[PDB]
Amino acid sequence: STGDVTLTKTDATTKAALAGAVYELQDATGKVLKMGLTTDTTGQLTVSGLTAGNYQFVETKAPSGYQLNAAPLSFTIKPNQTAVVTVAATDEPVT
Amino acid sequence: STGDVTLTKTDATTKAALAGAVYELQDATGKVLKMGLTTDTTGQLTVSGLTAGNYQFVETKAPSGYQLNAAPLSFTIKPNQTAVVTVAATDEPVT
Amino acid sequence: STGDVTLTKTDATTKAALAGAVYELQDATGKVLKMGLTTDTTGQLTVSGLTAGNYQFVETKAPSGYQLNAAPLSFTIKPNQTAVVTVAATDEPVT
Amino acid sequence: STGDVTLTKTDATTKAALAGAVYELQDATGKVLKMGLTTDTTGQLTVSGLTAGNYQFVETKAPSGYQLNAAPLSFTIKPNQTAVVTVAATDEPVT
Amino acid sequence: STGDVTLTKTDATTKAALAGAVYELQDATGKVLKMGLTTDTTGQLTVSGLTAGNYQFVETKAPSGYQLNAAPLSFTIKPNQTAVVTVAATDEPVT
Amino acid sequence: STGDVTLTKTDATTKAALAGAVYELQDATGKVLKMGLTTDTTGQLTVSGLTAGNYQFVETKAPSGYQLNAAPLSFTIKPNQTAVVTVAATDEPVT
Amino acid sequence: STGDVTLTKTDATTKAALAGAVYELQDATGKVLKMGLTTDTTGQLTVSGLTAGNYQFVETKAPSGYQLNAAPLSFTIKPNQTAVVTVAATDEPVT
Amino acid sequence: STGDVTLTKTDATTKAALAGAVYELQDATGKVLKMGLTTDTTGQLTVSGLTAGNYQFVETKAPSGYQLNAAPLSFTIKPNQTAVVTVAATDEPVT
Amino acid sequence: STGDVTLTKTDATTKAALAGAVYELQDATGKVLKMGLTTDTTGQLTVSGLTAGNYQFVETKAPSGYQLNAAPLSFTIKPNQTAVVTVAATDEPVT
Amino acid sequence: STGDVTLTKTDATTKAALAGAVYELQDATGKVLKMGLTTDTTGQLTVSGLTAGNYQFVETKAPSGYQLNAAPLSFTIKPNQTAVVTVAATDEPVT
Amino acid sequence: STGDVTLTKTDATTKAALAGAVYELQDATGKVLKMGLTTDTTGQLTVSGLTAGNYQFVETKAPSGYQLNAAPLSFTIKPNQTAVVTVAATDEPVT
Amino acid sequence: STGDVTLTKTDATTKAALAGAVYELQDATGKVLKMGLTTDTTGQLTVSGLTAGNYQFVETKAPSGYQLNAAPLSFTIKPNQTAVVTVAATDEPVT
Amino acid sequence: STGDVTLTKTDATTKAALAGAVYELQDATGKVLKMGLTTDTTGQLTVSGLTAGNYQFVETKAPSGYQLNAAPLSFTIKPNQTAVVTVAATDEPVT
Amino acid sequence: STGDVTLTKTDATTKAALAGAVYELQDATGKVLKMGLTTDTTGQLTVSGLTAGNYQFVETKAPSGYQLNAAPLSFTIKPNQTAVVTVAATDEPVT
Amino acid sequence: STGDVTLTKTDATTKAALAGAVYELQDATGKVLKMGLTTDTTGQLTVSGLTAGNYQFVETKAPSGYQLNAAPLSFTIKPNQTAVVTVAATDEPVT
Amino acid sequence: STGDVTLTKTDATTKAALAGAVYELQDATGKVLKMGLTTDTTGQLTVSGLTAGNYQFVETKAPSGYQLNAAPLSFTIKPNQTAVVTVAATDEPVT
Amino acid sequence: STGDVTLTKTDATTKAALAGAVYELQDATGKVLKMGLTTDTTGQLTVSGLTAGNYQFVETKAPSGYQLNAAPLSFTIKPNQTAVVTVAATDEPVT
Amino acid sequence: STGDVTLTKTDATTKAALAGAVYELQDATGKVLKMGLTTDTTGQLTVSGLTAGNYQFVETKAPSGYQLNAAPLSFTIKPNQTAVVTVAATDEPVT
Amino acid sequence: STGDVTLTKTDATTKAALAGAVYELQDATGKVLKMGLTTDTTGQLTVSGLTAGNYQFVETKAPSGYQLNAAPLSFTIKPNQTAVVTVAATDEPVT
Amino acid sequence: STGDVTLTKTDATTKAALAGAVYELQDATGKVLKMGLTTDTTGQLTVSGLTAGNYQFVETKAPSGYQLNAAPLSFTIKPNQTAVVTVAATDEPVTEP
Amino acid sequence: STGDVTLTKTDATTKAALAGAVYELQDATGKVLKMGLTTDTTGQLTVSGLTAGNYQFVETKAPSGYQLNAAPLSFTIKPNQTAVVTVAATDEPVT
Repeated sequence: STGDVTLTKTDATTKAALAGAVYELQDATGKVLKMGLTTDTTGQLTVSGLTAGNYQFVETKAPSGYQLNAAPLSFTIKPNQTAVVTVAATDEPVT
Repeated sequence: STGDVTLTKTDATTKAALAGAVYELQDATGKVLKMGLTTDTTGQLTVSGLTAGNYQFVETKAPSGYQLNAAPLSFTIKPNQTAVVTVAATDEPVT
Repeated sequence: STGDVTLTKTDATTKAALAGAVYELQDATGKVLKMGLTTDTTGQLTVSGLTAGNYQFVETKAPSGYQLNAAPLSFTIKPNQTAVVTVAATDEPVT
Repeated sequence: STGDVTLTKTDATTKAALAGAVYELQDATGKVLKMGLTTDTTGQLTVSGLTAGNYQFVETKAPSGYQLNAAPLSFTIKPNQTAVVTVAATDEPVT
Repeated sequence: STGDVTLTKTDATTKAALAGAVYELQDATGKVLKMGLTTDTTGQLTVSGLTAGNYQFVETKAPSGYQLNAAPLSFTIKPNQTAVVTVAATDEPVT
Repeated sequence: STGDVTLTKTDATTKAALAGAVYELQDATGKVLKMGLTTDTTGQLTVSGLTAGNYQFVETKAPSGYQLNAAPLSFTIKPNQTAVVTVAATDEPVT
Repeated sequence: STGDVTLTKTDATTKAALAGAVYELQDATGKVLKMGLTTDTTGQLTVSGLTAGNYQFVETKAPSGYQLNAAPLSFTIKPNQTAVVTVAATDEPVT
Repeated sequence: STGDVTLTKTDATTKAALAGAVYELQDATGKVLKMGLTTDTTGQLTVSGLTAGNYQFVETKAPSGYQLNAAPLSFTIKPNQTAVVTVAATDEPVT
Repeated sequence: STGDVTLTKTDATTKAALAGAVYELQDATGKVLKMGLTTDTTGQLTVSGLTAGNYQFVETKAPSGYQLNAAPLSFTIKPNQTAVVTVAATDEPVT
Repeated sequence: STGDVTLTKTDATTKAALAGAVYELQDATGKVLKMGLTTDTTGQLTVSGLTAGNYQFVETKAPSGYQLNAAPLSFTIKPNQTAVVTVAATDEPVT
Repeated sequence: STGDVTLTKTDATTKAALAGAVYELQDATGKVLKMGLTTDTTGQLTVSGLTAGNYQFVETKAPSGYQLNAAPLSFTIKPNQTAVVTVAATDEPVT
Repeated sequence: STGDVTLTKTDATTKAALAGAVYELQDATGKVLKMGLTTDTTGQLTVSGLTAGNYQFVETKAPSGYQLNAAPLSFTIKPNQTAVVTVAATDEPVT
Repeated sequence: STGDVTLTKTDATTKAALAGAVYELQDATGKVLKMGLTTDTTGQLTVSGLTAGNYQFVETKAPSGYQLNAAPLSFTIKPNQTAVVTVAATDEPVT
Repeated sequence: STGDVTLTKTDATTKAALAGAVYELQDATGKVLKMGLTTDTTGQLTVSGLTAGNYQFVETKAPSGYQLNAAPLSFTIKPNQTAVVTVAATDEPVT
Repeated sequence: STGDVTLTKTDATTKAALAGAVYELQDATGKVLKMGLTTDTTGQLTVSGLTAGNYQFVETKAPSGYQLNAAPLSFTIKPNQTAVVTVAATDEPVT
Repeated sequence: STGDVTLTKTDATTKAALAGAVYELQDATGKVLKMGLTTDTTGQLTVSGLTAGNYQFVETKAPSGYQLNAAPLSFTIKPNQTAVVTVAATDEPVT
Repeated sequence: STGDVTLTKTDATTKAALAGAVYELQDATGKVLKMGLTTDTTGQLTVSGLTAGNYQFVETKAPSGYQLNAAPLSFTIKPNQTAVVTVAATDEPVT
Repeated sequence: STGDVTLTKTDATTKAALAGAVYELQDATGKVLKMGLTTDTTGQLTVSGLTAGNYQFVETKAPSGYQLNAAPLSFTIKPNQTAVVTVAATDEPVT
Repeated sequence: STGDVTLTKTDATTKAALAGAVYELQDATGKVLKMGLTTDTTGQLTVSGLTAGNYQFVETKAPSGYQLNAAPLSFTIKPNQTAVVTVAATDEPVT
Repeated sequence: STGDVTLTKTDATTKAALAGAVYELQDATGKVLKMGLTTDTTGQLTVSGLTAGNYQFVETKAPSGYQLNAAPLSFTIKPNQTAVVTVAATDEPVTEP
Repeated sequence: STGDVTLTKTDATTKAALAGAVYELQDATGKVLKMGLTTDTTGQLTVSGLTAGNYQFVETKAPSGYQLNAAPLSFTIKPNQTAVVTVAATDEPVT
């Protein structure tokens, strides 16, 4: 089958959702598979229909007022996955 | 708060709208954030939900019969912006 | 056979769309054919069903806070036009 | 109490309808009351809600390929008019 | 290819539409092809789907209060006709 | 103004409605204005939008099993008519 | 099986339909079976679902301006009737 | 040309509407034209499409618990009546 | 408070429903309150909204091929009736 | 429990409905509770949702052409009222 | 070809419809073919799609307040029958 | 016949519409016929269905921030009125 | 009892359907009963509601580019017809 | 800028909502601005579109079975109000 | 931001709305910006989406029967206007 | 789970479907579980939602013109059955 | 591109449409491409989406009562064919 | 007339429906008229609109796991068939 | 049966509705039955379907900016209660 | 259980979809089971509800302008298959010598 | 002109469609124009709106269980494309 992943983006200090954070989806080697994935006003983005494997999200643009953190957020889609994989990303306000 | 941008693409000599021009969206450093953005039959493409910041469009494929010009088309999304940012791009016919 | 034209109006400094700019449509000799054409909140106005010929838009009232610039914006409707002709006008903020 | 008027525009040699002819509505003294009235693909334009009075249509732009004829086409809206007034204008090909 | 024709009927002295005028459609030799074509309250009748050829309308009953004028109103449907042919007939009031 | 007329067609001996009776509509001088007017399963046909004047129906084909009777059935549309004119025609069975 | 009957009512001198004429439906012995049957603006009334038999309509109130004529209007509903029975009644204007 | 009449029926002592009162419509000579007209839960019945004339309602069955009063309730439908005629009947409780 | 009554009509020998039987509704003294009540193809007719009282149905025309039997069919509407009163009438075939 | 009241207004000499009569609703002591209640083209006005009690309507403007009669029209809403109370008011034509 | 049957159930003393009476459908030998058939609030039940033959209804539970009477109610479905067979059943109140 | 009236309410110094202005409608003698009539966000209130006569509006509460001006605003509903009567009221800001 | 006929028109050399062929419908003696019957873009025209009898189609205008051929195409409508009657007509290209 | 108020009416002893309580709305000086405002079956009445100011509700008729209490229930509509203002009124049962 | 303006037009002597009055919209220097603005049957015309500024309406054709008065009717659209601006124009009947 | 069964009934000699055959559903011991199951015009009946087990159909009334054959038609519903079980029954015409 | 073909099947004697005639579609060498193509109650069958080429229909079963005629009915689908190709097939009645 | 036929396919040992069995339809001499008829998940296939005649089904591919049995299954479509013809085919599981 | 209760929460100083106040429902001994009941933007919460009994609301969290007051608000649901029970709750602003 | 199959047909030179190519469905021995299966404007035809087995498509008419190639295109429907089987056919453009 | 392309992805050994294969779209020189294009459960992906040119798909992630093969799959979008371009890609199972 295929499976789905949801990322939720927040302000690290208030835990409030952030719209407009931009991510790449990479495979576990770092190869960019999708780009321009952007959080909505609930702080969420979802990618559906991923084949099983090891992936990572990498932030490419932080929301205005926040520091970019390009550290990969790893996740695995399992074979015959029956529930969404759902990862939490946070952003520090700029100094 | 996020903002939107519309690009309108024409034939430089006739000012007629061109479909099928392909663009990247970069940040102001040239980092590619989105790719494959393609004009419709009114010559327009729109990107919605951008966080505030400085951006630029770069043509990656000209419509058939036209010369590619990859010079960046700059624009800024302002915080709390209340109106769409629009930009006009043109293409020289092959000759 | 007729063709359509769209004008898009912006703030020259921000590239943001401006509503409420008023234009005349003139022929190429300056004869006024239509008046009171007013941009909407995307900064656009469209005139449809024009016969082929040489025309020009002339601003008759700038949006509040902008300088009037009545210089003509030329365009041609061609006899077998298959796409809208689509022109970009800008406005300088006052002072 | 108001009345309506329709103008139909043709090629004088083929009697075929012409789109894109542009007209002024004047009162019988020549004062311009409306401008930019444009014929559609059935050759027609209509003005509704006119008060009783003496009026005339004046061509301001002929369809491409046709000669301009600015001779006024007179008509009267009568006080309790129950039928549309409906006038025929023609255009000679150029040369 | 077939084409369409519209006839518009008025009172010659007021230019107002007349309903209830009845017409034959004849070929150019005078052979009657259709009969009983009657104008509506906008003064119009329309025949669609005519093959290319030379035709003429002939009035067979004038609206009540008007003089019958059976003089043929000629028109031509051309091959691959793109626009309706649209003719204007008038009626003089009796005595 | 125009008026309407309805014709109702029966078997003379049973008073039952007959479908498929065919009529001409003529002016009072006998000139054919419409033809092929055919009664429905309630025995009725209606012509609407007639100008005021003197008219007559003439049967051109009787329903199968009935004798043709071409005697004119006279009627008048009055100016500013406010009710349908509604005439009754009968057919004798063949003997 | 049952059958239907329609009565149409006119002014004898103009053949125009009359509304508001009132009728009884009787059997052929004169026994009243229904009363108050009133013509509409097309001069019509209809009775549906009658068993086979011999019947007659008898006017009980003529429309205003017209003379009452109570002579029975006979008709028969036949056992396997396939078409509506339709009868024509007329009224003379008062002197 | 026809008019409408409404009758409203009440308990004379409480002015409350009564359902189920039964009435004849007669002409002004007493001839019965309609019977069985029955009031609804708002106390009302309506007869529409009456020709101009002099009429009267006669109670034929009072609501249970009420005394029958067959005194005629007169009304007139006028030739070009523009408003409903609307009459009030009352009923006395028994004892 | 009012009540409803349904009459069902059959062929006495087959118990099959009969359409087109005509009935009067009388009060218990024999006064006719409604006439022309006609059974449908399920052999039924219903009178609704009757005030409480003693009533009777009287056949006024039997369906074609059946013998008339005018003997009254009594029923009572009760003051706080909560169900339809529902009576069965039969008809004998002729000869 | 609340109840409803309907007033019906007529011309006393023709029994025709009058629109535009204006009424106050007062309690039985004369205290005004509602004002401006105006009859419609059926001559009616309705107040719903009244608590049980003793009330009266008082006319405050008679229809044009009619004499004002401010005499109170009394009515009572009873507890657990099951039927609308429905009163009849008349107006004499002036002079 | 199949046919339908309706049973209508009343209180013998009031002729009011009874809901909730329960019936078996037997063939004419008394063999039970269907059971549990229950009257609705109009006192009716219908069995559709019966092959031609001789049948009988037998009450198996009387409505509450009524005596059970299991005497068969006979009926026949005829081949090609065109009308519903109806039967009337009654119930004696307990006393 | 009845007529309608519309009142439009502005700030005297800006001509901008005011909501929430409250008015009485009085007859020409000052008798209050309706009260509590309140302007909407377009500054308008409409009363429909008035009988012909002489009336006046009297402000009873000015919009917050404005001075109350109780001077009557007179108007007339004419018989067979064909257009709304439409009056303009203004309010001075508090100083 | 009436019947329908469908005529299908083609180019004799290609068997492709032709639009705009014009036909008269005559009875078997040549008397014209309908005229102006025109084929559509599937080459079809249908006449419905014909009484039983013998008829013939006679071309009165061939499609542009084809030769007129007025030879009759005969057909019979039978009583109680259950299937549409069909005829095929061809047209030779002009030489 | 206007605001809304909701009044909720109850039986003081049970706290159950009461329908049919009638209120005036006054300004803070007691001037009557609206009358006839009646509570519904949830005990509620709402007035919307009030301009800012101080008001009071004054009962003018208590629900049947309750004592009238005309003491004012005061409230303030503030400028730029964002929430409905609410008041609770109670009614004592009569003794 | 933009704002709207509505003009209402009346007969000065009756305060009745007038249709068919024609206006120009000018800037406050008198430059014509729109023409042909025509009042509807409520006497209204509306212009929407104007930028902030000073404007004036100038009548160009009075309704039939009324005197032209070309005096400018001034108004201002303010920068953050929240309500429609509404102006009242009147017309004197001809002598 | 549960499973479904369909029985199809035919005339043994023509293989045509028979409506109106009546069946019992029994368990494999002969205990009657359902009765009155009747074939429709496609000769079919279906029972859904049967628990797994051994069952049999037994005909209780053959269609009119056919011989009853009460021989059981056995079938099994299996656990986790994934397709309908679907049995064929035939009927011999009577001698 | 592709094209479509419609076959129409008749009784050769009556020209009545026949349902149920069965055809193969073959190429012009006789190779079978489709089989089982069956005419409907308008006597028609259509094959859509055929590539250009030379084809033939061959009857494989005539309707009951008609003789089989397997003679090929040729037709050609042309490249960029714009109209349906039709063919007329016929059947001799059996004797 | 035409008729329909349904075939139902089962596993001979379980009587369960089988999907995916493929059949030819032949006439009774073995000539193949249709091929590829495939059973659905209820085990059924249906051919409609067959003309009267003698036919047979022949299995061309058994469902996976079952033995092919090409023995013809005969059936006849009669003239004026009123019911679907329904045949039962079975399959033996492979050993 | 059951009954419903609605609580309305205000700011005690302004009487403005407050959202977000949180309540327990307890029986009259203090036992907690429901918790987390939260007022909406009309200041309301409703509990439906309560059995008869004595209850109390207890505030567990006041809206931000207000002081908690945990005093119980008693109410009783009566057997066969017919109207909603309401209670008014209020909150002191913080200082 | 049954399975579906889709065939897509192209011009071999341009890879454009071709409408109007006609196919037979055969079993793996060559027995014709269905005929007349015609590609649509996206070049596709689909057969659904096939029992598990070994099958083959055989072109019977190539689109106009192309050469017929009746070489069988083999495919297998598996028991309980869960995805459509989807085969690609192509056609050489012609010209007569 | 723009054109469309469809890619279909299978398992090379079974020819079964594969979901979740991911592709780049590159121009003919290898320049990446779009990325992240993923096949669905029919094995397909489609890109629309491509300008004329030469492109290639390159696999970036194979479905789980399959070997990545990044060899380009080339295609041409022609000007004025009238048919979709299709390409077939296969994947080998991992060893």
